[PDB]
Amino acid sequence: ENNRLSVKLPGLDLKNPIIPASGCFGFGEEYAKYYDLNKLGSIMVKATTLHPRFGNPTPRVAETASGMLNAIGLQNPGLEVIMTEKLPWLNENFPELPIIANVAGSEEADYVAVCAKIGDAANVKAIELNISCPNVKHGGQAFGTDPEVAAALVKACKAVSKVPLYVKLSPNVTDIVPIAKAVEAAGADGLTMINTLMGVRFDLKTRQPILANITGGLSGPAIKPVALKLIHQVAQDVDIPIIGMGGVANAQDVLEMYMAGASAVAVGTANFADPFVCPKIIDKLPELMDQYRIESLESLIQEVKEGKK
Amino acid sequence: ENNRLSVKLPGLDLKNPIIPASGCFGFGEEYAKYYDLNKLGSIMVKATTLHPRFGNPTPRVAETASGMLNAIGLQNPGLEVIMTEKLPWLNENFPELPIIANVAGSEEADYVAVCAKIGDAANVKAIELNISCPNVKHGGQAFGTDPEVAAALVKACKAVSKVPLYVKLSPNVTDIVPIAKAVEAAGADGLTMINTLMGVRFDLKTRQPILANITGGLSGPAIKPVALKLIHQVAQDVDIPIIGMGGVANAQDVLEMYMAGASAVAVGTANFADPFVCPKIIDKLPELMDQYRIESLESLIQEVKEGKK
Amino acid sequence: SQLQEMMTVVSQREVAYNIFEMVLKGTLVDEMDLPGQFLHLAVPNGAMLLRRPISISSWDKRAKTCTILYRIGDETTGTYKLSKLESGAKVDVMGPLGNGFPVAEVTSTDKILIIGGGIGVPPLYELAKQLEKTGCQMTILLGFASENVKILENEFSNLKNVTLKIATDDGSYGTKGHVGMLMNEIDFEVDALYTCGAPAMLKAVAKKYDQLERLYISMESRMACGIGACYACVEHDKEDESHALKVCEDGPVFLGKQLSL
Amino acid sequence: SQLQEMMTVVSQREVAYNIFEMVLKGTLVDEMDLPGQFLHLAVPNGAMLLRRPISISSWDKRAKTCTILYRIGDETTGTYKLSKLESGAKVDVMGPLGNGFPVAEVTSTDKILIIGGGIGVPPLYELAKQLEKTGCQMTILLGFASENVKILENEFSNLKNVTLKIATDDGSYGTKGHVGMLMNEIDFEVDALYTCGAPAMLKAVAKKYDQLERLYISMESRMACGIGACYACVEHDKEDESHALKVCEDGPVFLGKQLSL
Ligand SMILES: Cc1cc2nc3c(=O)[nH]c(=O)nc-3n(C[C@H](O)[C@H](O)[C@H](O)COP(=O)(O)OP(=O)(O)OC[C@H]3O[C@@H](n4cnc5c(N)ncnc54)[C@H](O)[C@@H]3O)c2cc1C
Ligand SMILES: Cc1cc2nc3c(=O)[nH]c(=O)nc-3n(C[C@H](O)[C@H](O)[C@H](O)COP(=O)(O)OP(=O)(O)OC[C@H]3O[C@@H](n4cnc5c(N)ncnc54)[C@H](O)[C@@H]3O)c2cc1C
Ligand SMILES: Cc1cc2nc3c(=O)[nH]c(=O)nc-3n(C[C@@H](O)[C@H](O)[C@@H](O)COP(=O)(O)O)c2cc1C
Ligand SMILES: Cc1cc2nc3c(=O)[nH]c(=O)nc-3n(C[C@@H](O)[C@H](O)[C@@H](O)COP(=O)(O)O)c2cc1C
Ligand code: FES
Ligand code: FES
Repeated sequence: ENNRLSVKLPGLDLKNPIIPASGCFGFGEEYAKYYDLNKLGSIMVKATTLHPRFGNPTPRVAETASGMLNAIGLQNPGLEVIMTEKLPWLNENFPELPIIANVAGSEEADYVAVCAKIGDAANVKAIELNISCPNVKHGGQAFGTDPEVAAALVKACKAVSKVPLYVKLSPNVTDIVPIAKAVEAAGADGLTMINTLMGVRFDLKTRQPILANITGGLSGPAIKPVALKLIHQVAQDVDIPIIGMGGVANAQDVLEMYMAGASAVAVGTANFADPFVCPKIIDKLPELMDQYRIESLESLIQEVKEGKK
Repeated sequence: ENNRLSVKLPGLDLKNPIIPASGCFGFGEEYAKYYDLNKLGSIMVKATTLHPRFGNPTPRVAETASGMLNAIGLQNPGLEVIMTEKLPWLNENFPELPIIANVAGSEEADYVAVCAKIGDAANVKAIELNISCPNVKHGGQAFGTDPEVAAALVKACKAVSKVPLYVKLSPNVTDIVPIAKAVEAAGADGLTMINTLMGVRFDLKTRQPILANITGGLSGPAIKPVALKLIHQVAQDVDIPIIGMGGVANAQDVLEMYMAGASAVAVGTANFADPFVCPKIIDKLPELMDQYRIESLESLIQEVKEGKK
Repeated sequence: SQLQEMMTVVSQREVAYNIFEMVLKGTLVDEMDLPGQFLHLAVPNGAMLLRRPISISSWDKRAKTCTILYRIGDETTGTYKLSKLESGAKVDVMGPLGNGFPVAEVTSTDKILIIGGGIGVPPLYELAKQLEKTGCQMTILLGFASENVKILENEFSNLKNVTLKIATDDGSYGTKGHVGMLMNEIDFEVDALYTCGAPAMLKAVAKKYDQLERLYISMESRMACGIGACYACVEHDKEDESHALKVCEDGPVFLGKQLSL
Repeated sequence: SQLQEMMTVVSQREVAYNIFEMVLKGTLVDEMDLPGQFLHLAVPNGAMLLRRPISISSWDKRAKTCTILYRIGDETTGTYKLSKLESGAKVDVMGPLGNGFPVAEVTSTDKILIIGGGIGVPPLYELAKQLEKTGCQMTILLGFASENVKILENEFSNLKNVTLKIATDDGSYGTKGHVGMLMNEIDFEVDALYTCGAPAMLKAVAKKYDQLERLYISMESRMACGIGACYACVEHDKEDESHALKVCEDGPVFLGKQLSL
């Protein structure tokens, strides 16, 4: 790549800011067939859970206006397989591609187990805590909806992680600011947001929800305005960097993420529509930067950070 | 119209379930030029505030993928003008069109003043409480985000309203269920939902938010999955009827609103794309009902209500 | 019927740097009469629900067509998608809309000043074609950023009793500079001034002809419904305290100063 | 290159009640070889981001075309919008995709049974055209709900060494009833069975030929990425406890019973 597109984030020395979002790129195996994965800034692989999980019953996806619903349920082969097979494959084939590991679980003990082990992977440069999961201990309340509960989790995971810890925020809250400050106070090195919103679709013939799980996560361009709003809200009072995502589909969206306060950008759902979306965004970024008087993403970050109040 | 499309809701004897949403139809004046307003089931007119309001600075609207952002700020001529001019115009021209009055305010005292007076309008058959407003007394917290605060407001307004009171719920909450139960326990005759979500768009050349107000309300088909989710969640534990809205653009959407638990359906943003959207939906509803084995909306409501658990 | 229609594209050609001229054919052209009214066009993309307000540049009664000149953005804008329309394609249109220019309210002996700039220039064309059928002096002061953007010069100069001057900021072609420089010269005591261009230029004009009664300005606003219901496109009437003016209904054209109807 | 392409529509005609036949022309047809692979087509509507998985019914090498038969929904579905495409229109396509039918792994002396139903019938056509170039017996048991939906009969019967029977639930045309009734008769000891149709029919077939080794079933699933990354289209391998099978990569076609790869 080139200097204009490079960003340095804790644990992440990215050649460009484009990172496929967790759950939308598997472990890179399938999309490697399409293009040289080395073209990417990094990759957020799908969630790893202490134990393997089959996931939810089908159907698991549904289409919405400019978005999609999914209720995959975090299917993954488990930590063991991931440590011995999935991660090694990426390191063996793309030694230099830094990968961000997404971590999920049903209770604090599960997150802790994964965080403590996954950092041993030579290629894993940072951890992304998926806190949108139901806390079985707290009746089923997502860790990402209570500031003190999220904070407790981040601290515990921080004490045991060997790489930087990024926490992915949920947009399904009344006020995201308290959760963000709390997580920052707990030791997080950065934040990523947003995970999906919640939606439902009904089948008119059957009169039943299309998804077997009833509710699903809503993603795609439809949610970009929400992502931009929350990112922007959080950037105003946090000193750690943010990796933004939610509805990014082109270089213009990426640049808009920067205007809101993001330091890097992840692309999820768009990969399903166009598997070459990331490389195209990467190639088009400079033309667009030229057009808007941006010397480099690095300079843009500081300009946006100082034009505050 | 015909029997198959009729629905009886508290204070509302609708010829069909189609109602233009508040803020998207003015006071019926402009759209009357396009078609006979009598074709509609009812009309939710724009918010009335005790005192007239100019609203927010421009720009006030922005486009998003399958939706739009608006930050109008509830501009209205005030209660007086509304009582002496706007409402009388509708009664004089459409004596039989029952209208739903949307009420807004910055504090409890404002809502109370409007609720107590607006019911004197012969044509006003129900009140819709817009609770997504910032409570100046509680630091700026929207009344719709705290169950006890919303409940306090509903009770006060109920004690003074001469027509049924419908409360419009905000989707911008962590858990909508407690707010819904609380409002029902306080005396509300029904509920309408959802109001808009929050979004932001940035202008790449200026690097500033497109809207002068920065954040705006997000509406349109993009949000239908969210509306459907919340409506469905609330229908499971409330005994009062719900008028649904959020992304409805065709007869299929209307029917989907019914599957989730709505008793009637309001259409907002779609009017801007196609000013004849409501009449078209009304004409197409029966073909669609035929296709899906639905004798009448009234029967559909009971079928959906009993297929619970 | 008379408010919305799936019009047919007769032709569309790029007449300037990213500026297109689309000729539409349809019955809606019948309701047309005042210069300065606009159309609300729908984008052939389901994810873009808002219609784009585009002034009418001219129309051919006998042919039943109307012409619009519009600038396009990048691949993510709605206009870009409109510019892709071939002959025969259908355009979902709303209009005519708005309060046009008052032409049928004046003499065959007055001095008329028409000032325009960039994409504000097109509606001014039909205005001249309308004033021509009547009679007196007209001095069209057109302004552009560069020659690459200069539009309609042939048709304006092809008008009788029309004196035309062209200014250009950088990419010079005529008198270099902004139309303001061109305003300084005009000796004749004008009776009516019609305008349409950038907010900056509108400020300059109103300021110079501060008390000219017949001072007409065509405004622009972010719009939604385009009919007056939503209140998106709002402006202040005679100062802050007064009534609010909707650019889509009360306007596009308003009477003198920073705003009067 | 070899994975995605803006193909050209050669023609598209409605061949049955709301069932269209689209002939596409493009280089992608080159990679084709196994019957049962599918294409992932993009809808020409920005608000519909997910691609639709449609099996390949047949292709013409020398002509460089492929044909797909697909059913459409109402005006709000993506297929409805595809059915509106005229000749020359471009279709953003992904494919060939999936694990096809194993044809190059069997004799010129075996008894072949091919059973299909409704929209599961099209991929079965290329399968027969592939088995024909080789040699032995084939008895195509096609099933439809009504004659209004009957498709491909001419091409299947136009095949040599092919015996064909058509069943119809209500709208009768051939042997009335479901293909199951047709299964009861078949005396010959089949060695291989290929299938593709409704989940109900697939249950019936697998159940009857419970232990037939060469029992091939083409499955359907709600999909997203179509390449194996997302895990949307998942199924259970040999019973619940085992590995998970992705219909878009491991399949569309799987080996015997309620699922084995
Ligand atoms: C009454 C009126 C008449 C106009 N007449 C003309 C004309 O004759 N020729 C011409 O070239 N332009 C005209 N414009 C400006 C033109 O409407 C905008 O340049 C155009 O709508 C921008 O759309 P977009 O395709 O780029 O979409 P996008 O940039 O994607 O934006 C989508 C939304 O933003 C709105 N929007 C964005 N920028 C503007 C802007 N500057 N002004 C208004 N809306 C905006 C769009 O209309 C739309 O609703 C007029 C504007 C108004 C209000
Ligand atoms: C491997 C495979 C091969 C197929 N081959 C064929 C074929 O050759 N001919 C044919 O007619 N049909 C085929 N189908 C079924 C076809 O994919 C669906 O009928 C079609 O995608 C429904 O899209 P829609 O245009 O109606 O959209 P909508 O109903 O609007 O739905 C939008 C979303 O729902 C998905 N969806 C809805 N219903 C189905 C369904 N029943 N199955 C799968 N996805 C669904 C759409 O694909 C899309 O992502 C195949 C399915 C699969 C999995
Ligand atoms: C199919 C699918 C699966 C996902 N799985 C995860 C996951 O494993 N972990 C996680 O943190 N996020 C998951 N995400 C959510 C995000 O990666 C992401 O926040 C996103 O959906 C918002 O961005 P997008 O609009 O670009 O998809 C998933 C999203 C999709 C569409
Ligand atoms: C321009 C605009 C103004 C609105 N003003 C109000 C209002 O006065 N009061 C209120 O309760 N809702 C208001 N709404 C919100 C809704 O009526 C409605 O809940 C809606 O936006 C969701 O439905 P839709 O997707 O069909 O628009 C407004 C929405 C829009 C688009
Ligand atoms: S665009 Fe809605 S009132 Fe002007
Ligand atoms: S469609 Fe994504 S794994 Fe099959």
